[PDB]
Amino acid sequence: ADDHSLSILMLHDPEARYLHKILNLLPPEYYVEYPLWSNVVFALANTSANYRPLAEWFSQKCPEKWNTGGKEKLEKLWNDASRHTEKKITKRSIMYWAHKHAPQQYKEIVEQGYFSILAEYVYSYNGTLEHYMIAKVIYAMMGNKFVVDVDSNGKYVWFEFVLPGQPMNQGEIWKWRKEVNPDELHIYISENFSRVMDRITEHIKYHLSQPHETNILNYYKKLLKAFERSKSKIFNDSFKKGVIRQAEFLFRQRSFIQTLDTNPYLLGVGNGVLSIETIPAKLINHFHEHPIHQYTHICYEPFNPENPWTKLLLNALQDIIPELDARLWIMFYLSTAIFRGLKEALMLLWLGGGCNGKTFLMRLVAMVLGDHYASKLNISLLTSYRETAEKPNSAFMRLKGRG
Amino acid sequence: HDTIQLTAQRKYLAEVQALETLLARELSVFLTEPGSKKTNIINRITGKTYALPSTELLRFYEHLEQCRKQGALMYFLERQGTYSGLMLDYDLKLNTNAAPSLESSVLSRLCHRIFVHIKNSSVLPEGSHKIHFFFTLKPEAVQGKYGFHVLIPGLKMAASTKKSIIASLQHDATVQKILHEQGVANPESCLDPHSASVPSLLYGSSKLNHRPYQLKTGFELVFDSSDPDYIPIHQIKNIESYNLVSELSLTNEQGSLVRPVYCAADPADDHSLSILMLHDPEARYLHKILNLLPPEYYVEYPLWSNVVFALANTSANYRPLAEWFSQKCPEKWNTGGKEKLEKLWNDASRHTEKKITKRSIMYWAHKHAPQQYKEIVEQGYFSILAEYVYSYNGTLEHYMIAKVIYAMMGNKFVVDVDSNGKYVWFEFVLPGQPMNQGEIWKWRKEVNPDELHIYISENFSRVMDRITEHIKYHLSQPHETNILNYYKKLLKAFERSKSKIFNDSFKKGVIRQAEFLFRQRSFIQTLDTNPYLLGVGNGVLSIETIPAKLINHFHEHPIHQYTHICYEPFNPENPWTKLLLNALQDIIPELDARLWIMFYLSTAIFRGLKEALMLLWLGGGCNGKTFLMRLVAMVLGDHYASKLNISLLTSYRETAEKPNSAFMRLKGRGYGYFEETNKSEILNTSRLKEMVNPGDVTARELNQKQESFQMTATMVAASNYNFIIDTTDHGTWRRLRHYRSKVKFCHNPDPNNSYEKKEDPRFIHEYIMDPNCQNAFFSILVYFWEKLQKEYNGQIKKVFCPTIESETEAYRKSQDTLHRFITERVVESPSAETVYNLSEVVTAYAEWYNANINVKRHIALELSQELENSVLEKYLQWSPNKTRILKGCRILHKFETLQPGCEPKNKWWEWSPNP
Amino acid sequence: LEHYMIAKVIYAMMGNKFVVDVDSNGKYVWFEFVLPGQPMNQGEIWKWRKEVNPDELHIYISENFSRVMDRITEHIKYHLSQPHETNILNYYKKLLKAFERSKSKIFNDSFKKGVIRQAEFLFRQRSFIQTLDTNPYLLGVGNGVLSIETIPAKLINHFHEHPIHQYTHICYEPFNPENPWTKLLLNALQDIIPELDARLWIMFYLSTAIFRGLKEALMLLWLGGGCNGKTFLMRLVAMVLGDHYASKLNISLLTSYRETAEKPNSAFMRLKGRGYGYFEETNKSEILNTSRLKEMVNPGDVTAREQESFQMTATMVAASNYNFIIDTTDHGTWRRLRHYRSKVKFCHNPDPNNSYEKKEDPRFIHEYIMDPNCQNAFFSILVYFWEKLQKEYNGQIKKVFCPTIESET
DNA sequence: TTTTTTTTTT
Ligand SMILES: Nc1ncnc2c1ncn2[C@@H]1O[C@H](COP(=O)(O)OP(=O)(O)NP(=O)(O)O)[C@@H](O)[C@H]1O
Ligand SMILES: Nc1ncnc2c1ncn2[C@@H]1O[C@H](COP(=O)(O)OP(=O)(O)NP(=O)(O)O)[C@@H](O)[C@H]1O
Ligand SMILES: Nc1ncnc2c1ncn2[C@@H]1O[C@H](COP(=O)(O)OP(=O)(O)NP(=O)(O)O)[C@@H](O)[C@H]1O
Ligand SMILES: [Mg+2]
Repeated sequence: ADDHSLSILMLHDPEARYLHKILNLLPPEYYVEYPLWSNVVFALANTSANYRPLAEWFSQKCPEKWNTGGKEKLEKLWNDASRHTEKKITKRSIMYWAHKHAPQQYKEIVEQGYFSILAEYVYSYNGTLEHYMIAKVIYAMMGNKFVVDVDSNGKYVWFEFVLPGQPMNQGEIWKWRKEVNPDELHIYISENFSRVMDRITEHIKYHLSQPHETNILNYYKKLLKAFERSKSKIFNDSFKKGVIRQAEFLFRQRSFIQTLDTNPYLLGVGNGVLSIETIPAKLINHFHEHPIHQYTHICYEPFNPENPWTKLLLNALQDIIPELDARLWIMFYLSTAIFRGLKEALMLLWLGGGCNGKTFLMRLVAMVLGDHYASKLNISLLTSYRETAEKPNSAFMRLKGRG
Repeated sequence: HDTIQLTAQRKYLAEVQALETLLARELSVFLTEPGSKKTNIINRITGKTYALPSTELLRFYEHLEQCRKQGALMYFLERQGTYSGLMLDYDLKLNTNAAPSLESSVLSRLCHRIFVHIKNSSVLPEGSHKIHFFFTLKPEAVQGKYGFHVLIPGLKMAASTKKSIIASLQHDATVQKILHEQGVANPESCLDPHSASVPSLLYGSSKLNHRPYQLKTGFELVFDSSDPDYIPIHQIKNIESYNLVSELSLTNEQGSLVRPVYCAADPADDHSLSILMLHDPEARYLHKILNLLPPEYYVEYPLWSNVVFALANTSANYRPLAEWFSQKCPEKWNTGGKEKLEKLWNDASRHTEKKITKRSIMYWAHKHAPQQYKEIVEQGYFSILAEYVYSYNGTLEHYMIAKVIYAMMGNKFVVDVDSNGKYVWFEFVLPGQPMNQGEIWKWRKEVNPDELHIYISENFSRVMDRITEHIKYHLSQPHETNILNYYKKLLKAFERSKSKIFNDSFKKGVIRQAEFLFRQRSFIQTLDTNPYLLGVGNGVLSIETIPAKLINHFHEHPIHQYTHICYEPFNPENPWTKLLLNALQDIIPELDARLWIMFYLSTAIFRGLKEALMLLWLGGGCNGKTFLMRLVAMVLGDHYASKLNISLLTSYRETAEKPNSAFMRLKGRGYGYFEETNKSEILNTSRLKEMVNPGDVTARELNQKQESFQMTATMVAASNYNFIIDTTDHGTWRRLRHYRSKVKFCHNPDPNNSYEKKEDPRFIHEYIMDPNCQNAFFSILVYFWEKLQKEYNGQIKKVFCPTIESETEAYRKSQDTLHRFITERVVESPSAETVYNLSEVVTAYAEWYNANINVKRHIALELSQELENSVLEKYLQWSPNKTRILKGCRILHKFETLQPGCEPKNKWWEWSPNP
Repeated sequence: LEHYMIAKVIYAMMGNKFVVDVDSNGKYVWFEFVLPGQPMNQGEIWKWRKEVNPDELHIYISENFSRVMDRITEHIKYHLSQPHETNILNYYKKLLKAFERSKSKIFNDSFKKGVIRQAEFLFRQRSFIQTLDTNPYLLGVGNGVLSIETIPAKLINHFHEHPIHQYTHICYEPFNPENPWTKLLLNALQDIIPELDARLWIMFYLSTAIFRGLKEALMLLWLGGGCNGKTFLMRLVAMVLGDHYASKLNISLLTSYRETAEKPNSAFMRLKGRGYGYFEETNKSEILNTSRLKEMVNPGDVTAREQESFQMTATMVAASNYNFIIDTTDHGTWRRLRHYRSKVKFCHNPDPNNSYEKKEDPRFIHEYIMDPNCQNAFFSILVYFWEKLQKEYNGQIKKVFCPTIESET
């Protein structure tokens, strides 16, 4: 049975079966090249601890590499997956890669999965659908696009990953935006989920047309009547509200809010997210699993001295600060505003007679960092005595999360 | 399993309901308590005992026969008194599975020999009489074992004669051979010796979880005084039409055909456990569960004591279960176990330190035997849902589902009312489930029990499916048309009510009703009260004993707060441990000062009362002040440690009403520190003595009312300037300690200065965020706490440290003028006693202050009260006139010249274990 | 069946165990009398507990009323099986069908909520809250209720109808002079006060802390001569009386000048309905204010709040190391003050040559004041002293003869 | 809703 452990996992975990169907769609480079294979192994390990048979089967797609140290490679990669706390990818990346490399096969496979789940639920309860059933199907449909977690107020808060094309505010692409009410989920329950019910109706009508025993035909007719009665409830406001309220328990992800925007080396920009972990800095215009919510409206571009605006800004900086060493130190100090982590205990005091460009540069830095990362501070916060004992102080609260 | 059959029959059989109504309403006039002599009929299904006269006995027989006519199952035993009919019970063991037919010829031969025995062993009434015989046979042979009964209602005998006949029959070779030739392989022991006096089963009744016997045929024996030799036996016919309940009753007096032959005449402890089982389903479930435990739990004293304590804590009346469990080993029980059980039960009624309940027993049973535990508990779930399904015709409601859910997961969720008056759910986080980092093996707070929401729709649906399968199976069984119609209606109603568990409002109602069942009084009150238990990232750490133990298994300690730091045993060879020890060596040069500081900071682990000391740090900057204190706060976490605002210690408090959440940040904190102060800072002495003392303080929290809590935090303060303490109170100064920095970290240190060191940014930028260094420092703190406990009995006041005491004395002397006077002029000279009055000493102080410090107009009473505020209380006795007099000291009054009268070698953390 | 019928039957079944009344906020509040053998907090037995939601009533609706429902069903089935005319049989069949339709509603959350909401009118008892804990001769304890209205004091361990809600966790026991904790406390108390007449006067004054009504209101100026370690006995009195009956007060209340016409004062809201109040640990040698004494020492309703007014019932003790300054000649103030100076200290490293310095023992403060046995022994001592005062001097502390107190005052 | 905030006090 050790050789059949993959099938043992298949019979017990529907998600493992769905992944196995999905993994066959990946092009050959994802098991031939070491980086892609390692990424797939890491994603499988992070998704579930018992998904090792799937990784072993996938690594056997190239037996020559598997025999030449692949087994030990798989073993130490599996160990590092528990060891490595930085390689945070899951089944979402695998699904995205499969969808990118084969849209039609991925679409038909996942639609077959949806239909199987809904058909099982319909048959089990004679077509009387309820909130939890549609909640389960909707979680199957979008388990990797919405995440809900309990905030500090004890209120469930919905988050959505923004993809290109969908309506959005400017600059919130490739990030987890916060939804007061899951609008897209409400639209999806009535628009897209209704077509699966059409497939169920087609299946029932096809079985009715099929010649069967009179008892079987009567049972199918009663099932069709019940399903038609229960079909229109997905357009009801109260029913959808109950469905989404029940779906909050399935979309729940523990410690999602705790890890949101905690990495100081990742900076959200207008055209994606900017990673300054290693030089040169890289812009992420593609799918990623970094939990980043806050952002600035500025679109990042590589530094170019020949840009007319760059020339104008450099000339202005030269005009404002004559001395070269002073100019370099000021630019170095202001550049640390990009990083949101612990840094040197320094403060800069700038004195001037007036009308000498002080507020221009200081405010330009805050304008380019945006409100989520930069803020003006009240002078009374620095030259006045502290409030007595305990009183609320929103001026001091502005200091949280800002660089 | 008989419970399901009993409930079903009481539902769909109207005759069973009529019989029960008779037994509870009309025959209720003849109730008898157990053990009464009047008892003649017993219903052991309910355990009740009865005494019915002849007419009421006939009525009862009629109603059972009507119930027997419909194939109902019951268990009624007639109490055979001193004089009743003879009974013979045989349990047959066979060579093969072939059933011995017990042919009427063989039965006739056996009856002939039995009559020979009874006639030769007892006297018979004169004349001619007829004796009726009947034979009930077992339905099947199991593993070659069989049985049959020979009941003789007509032969009214005494117990002694019946027992003698049974013994003779057992020892008779003729009857043994007769049985052997039919197929009985154990004729010598088939007949039960106690058959004379055991209660007789009324026909149609069957033993608990046993199938009823089948009546094969009846025989009648005719004997005459004038013809005592020939023994004719006639087979009884028309046996299907008689009221067999009456005709097979041994004690019956008014039988239709049975006529009495007036021939010769001559413990509650076991019932208590059955009574407890019947009156409490949980006791029955525990009795089923306790059998799964391995023999160690009743042989070894610790495990047996733990089981006894858990049973006693679960319920006060669960003693019979403990007594039965202890009887698993007769040798150990007989050799003093009774007295041990008495003492342990008394202690459980007394003690309150071993807090274990049925949760631990369930966990042990699941660990040792998972499949059997699962089967038993799932059978319990199905049984519990069965009564609710049957009694209300499938219309399930919120309260029914809440009861089943509590029975299913009662040992994992607890709900209690907080201060706000709102019900708050708690869950015990077992491994292998989604959970935040470090909250494993602890009670976590949930706004909404989403796990219960998932559980209702995912696991309870399986019990629903089992109920549906049971209903379908009963439908497929051949039954009366009325029974089939009733089951069809029940199935329709249940199917209508089956999908309610997926509805949002229904689940909300079920959980709202379940809050009443899961409620546990005083759970929040006892939460996190124990100071010797500290929650950690990989379990819970127990510092109750030396060495400390890490609990990675099931426990019932009510612990909620925790720190994310994972505990590991102290190891000096760990690179992070070496790095931290070298950093400590660098931060504090003096060995005794370093030891005292580490011992003081080790007390931050303990969240109880302590020696009421506060540490004051002095340093110019860049000397590790923030690093060490913040490292302690980081390793202790937010729940146990917090930075404090300095205004909370240097200002007049807000009105009690005014919440003051900053003050509420001191609740439950083992450590608190203020990292920032002003150049010119006067600490408020009233605040200081209010916060360092072991005692109660009160303040309000946001969305809560007035509340008082003990003050149990280790207080540390750091600044660039000396604090100002405007008092000479000896009680205030004994609470304070002061230390001044020596080593300074800088980018370019002077090699000629041992107090200048090269700084390393990593200490505060990286070596305070790596979890490895955090947990190494936590291990160091635990080791130092253990060292303090084992060397100074936990009293920080007895730690020898010349540097700290000298610097504190200097700090006090720099502000306390009268302390300067006493230290420099008032010498404790036993050779210069020179008893002084308090006014003389006050004059001396005035002269000294005017001449040496500053000219000032003094007040005698104030000065006297202030030298009552000093160390002079050691000598200030009472004069015969009750005036304060100084004794045993010499005063240097005015300008008087004064008159007479270790380095660590290799491991500084293991320095001097011998002092 | 509808909500009001089940509410009526539930009142008939449990009308003598639950009482509901409207509080000052306009909300109906349920109260339950706690009998032995039911889940409860430690010490709430034989008293009324405040219930935000009647959990026990909710359980009782679905757990015990179902038996009455079953009796009704049995009656209906018995009549149905009885030989009757076809019309009566049809009527009983219809009645049984309707009852079975209505039988399962008692397990519904909304139905039970409506039943309890309708029951709030039947269980209503006017002016029940206003009479709670008004009797000063009844004191709620951990093992029942203590009554001091008669000599000797009597403990109640059976059913009673006194409206008592508040209590102290101290369990009452008869004063046994040979008990180890009683002996230890008696020896320490003898050590604290050397003078016998002063000791008896102090204990008789302190025993009045149990009684929660009006009394002579004489302030005691206990000057802790020698820095005795005053916290022990004074905090022990408040510990045995508990927070519901004893209050900690700040010395700033007596030294600060009278407030402005609108400024809120934090002390009087925590002072109401108490039997004991204490001031401790002076170090600034604060000057006391005469209007602040008049604000409380004279019997009558106090007016400053945070406006609200009420009567004064707390037994007051002022503990000082360094003498207060009373800047008045008013005989009306001096006649209400009493002064005593101690002569003994218990501290670390005392001189063996004098009895007035004794070896300290930190375990006293660290465990013994937290030890329940010490607390209940001290409570028994207080009860005995109150009984002795009542039976000897009729409870008036004015007429207690004590030369030491008079001379030192 | 209901509380906290604000108001009010320092
Ligand atoms: N590089 C530059 N060349 C020319 N004009 C400039 C330049 N930078 C800023 N200015 C202008 O100089 C003026 C002063 O700028 P501003 O930053 O507002 O002054 P400031 O130094 O902060 N003075 P003040 O706040 O009044 O004490 C504005 O009109 C700017 O547009
Ligand atoms: N053991 C050490 N070895 C080397 N460098 C250290 C060590 N401990 C601390 N540091 C350095 O000390 C510097 C300042 O320490 P820090 O504790 O933040 O200053 P501080 O003494 O609190 N001064 P201040 O902030 O003014 O209160 C850090 O940036 C580290 O580089
Ligand atoms: N009767 C006694 N016998 C022996 N030791 C005692 C006695 N009474 C008190 N002590 C000890 O004397 C010390 C005084 O404790 P405490 O009552 O807190 O003093 P204090 O000066 O009133 N304190 P505080 O108001 O907090 O500054 C403690 O160590 C007590 O344990
Ligand atoms: Mg610092």
